[PDB]
Amino acid sequence: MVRFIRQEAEEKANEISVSAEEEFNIEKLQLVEAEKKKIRQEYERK
Amino acid sequence: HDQESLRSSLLQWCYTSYGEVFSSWMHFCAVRVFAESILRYGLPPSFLACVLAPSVKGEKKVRSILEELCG
Amino acid sequence: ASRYWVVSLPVQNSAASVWNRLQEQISKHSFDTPLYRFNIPNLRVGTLDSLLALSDDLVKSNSFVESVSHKIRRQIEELERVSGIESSSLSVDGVPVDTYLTRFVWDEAKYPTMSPLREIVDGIHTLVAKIEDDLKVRVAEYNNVRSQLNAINRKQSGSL
Amino acid sequence: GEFFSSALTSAAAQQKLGFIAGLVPREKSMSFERMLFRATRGNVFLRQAVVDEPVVDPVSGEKMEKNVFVVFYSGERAKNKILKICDAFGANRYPFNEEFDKQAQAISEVSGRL
Amino acid sequence: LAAEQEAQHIVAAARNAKMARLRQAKEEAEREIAEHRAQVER
Repeated sequence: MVRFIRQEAEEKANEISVSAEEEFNIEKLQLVEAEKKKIRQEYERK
Repeated sequence: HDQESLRSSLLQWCYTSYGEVFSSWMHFCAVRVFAESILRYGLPPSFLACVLAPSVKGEKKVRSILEELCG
Repeated sequence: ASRYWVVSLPVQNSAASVWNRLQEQISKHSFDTPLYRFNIPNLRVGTLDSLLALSDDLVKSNSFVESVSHKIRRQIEELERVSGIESSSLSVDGVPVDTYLTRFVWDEAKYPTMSPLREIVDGIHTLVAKIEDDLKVRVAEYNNVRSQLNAINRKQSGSL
Repeated sequence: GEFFSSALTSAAAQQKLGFIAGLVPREKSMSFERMLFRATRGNVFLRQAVVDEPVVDPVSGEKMEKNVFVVFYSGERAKNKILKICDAFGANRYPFNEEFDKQAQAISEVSGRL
Repeated sequence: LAAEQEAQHIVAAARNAKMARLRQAKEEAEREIAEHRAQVER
C-alpha cells in the first residue's frame, strides 16, 4: 500500500534527478564547445 | 463476382484483421489483469485470476470460493 | 461474438486451493471449469494516481474492445463468406483460445512496450483502434462492392 | 478534529495523500465500503461519526442523521471520485484544518457564529 | 504516516541536491575549458 507508493515516489525522484544530471552534463559539453570556439576566435585575432 | 471475391478475399483480410483484434483483446485482458492487481492489491503487477467462458454453475462455484474478496 | 468474461483476482487473492494453484491442480478441475491463466507482469507499475488514471481509462479500453468485437462479429459474419477464419486462424497473440486465455504473453513488445504500462496501455489501445479502423475500411469496401452488386442485372430479363 | 487523532492513528496503523474531510451520513456506511472500491482500494483509512446529534444541513436548519467524517484520499486522481462520493453523501460537509487544535478552534468559531 | 514521510523532505532533499550535480558539471566544464585555454596559449 503506502510502501509501494514510497518506492514509486523515490524511483520517480531518482530518475528525474539522473535525467537532470545528464542534461546538465550535455549543457556543460555545449558550454565548453562555445568556450573553445570563442578561445579559437580570440587566438585568431591575436 | 468482384463483390463475392471481396467477401471472400478482401473479407479474408478482414477476418485476418479480426484475428489481430482478438490478439489486441488478449493484450487488453493481460493489461486488465495488472489493473485489477493494482486495484485490489499492491502496485506491482501480480495476478492470480483466470480468464475463460465457463457455465453458470462453474462461475457460481468460483464466486463461492472467492467470496473472501466479493464485490 | 462473446464479450469479456475474465475473472478479477490479484495474486494475493487466488480462489484456488493454493496461491499458485490457480494455473493448475485447482478445484476447478472437479467442476470442469475451463479457467486457466499464466503470469506475465510488466517491467514496472505506476503510482497510486497513475493506477487510478489507468482504472479510469480501463472503461474506455473496454468500450473500444467491445466495439472491435462487435465489428468483427458483424462485418465478417454478415458477408456469409468471411467467417472462415477459425479460432486457430484467428489465434489471439499467436495462440488459440485454448492457449491464448491460458497465458498473458500478449504483453510482449508488440502492442505494449514491455515497460511501465501507464502509457503503454494507451499505445496498445491506439494500435487496436488502428486495427479496428482497418477493419472498418474493409467493411466499407465490402459495402461499396455490394453497391456494385445488385447491378443492372437486377432489372427485368428483357421484353419488359 | 476528532479524526485528527483517530483517522491519523488509523492511517499510521494502515501505512502523499489527499484530505477527504467533509461528511458522510449514518446511512453512508455501505457507500463508504461497498462503493468507491476502485478509488479507496482498501488502503485508505477513515474516521466517521454515527450522527450522535442531528446536524443541520448546510442550507437548512431542519437537520438529519448527517454524520460528519474525515478520510484520506489516494491521490488527486482518486480524490476526484472521492469528492463525487462525498457530494453523493450530502451531509453537513466542510473542510477543516489538519491540526487538531486548529480544527477545534474553527469548529468553535463556526458554532459561535451559528 | 509512512506515505507522508515518503512524500516528505526525503525526496525534496535529493531534488535540491541535484544542484550539487549541476555545480559539479559546471566545475568540470570550467576545468576542461581552462585546460584547453592553457594548451592553446602554450
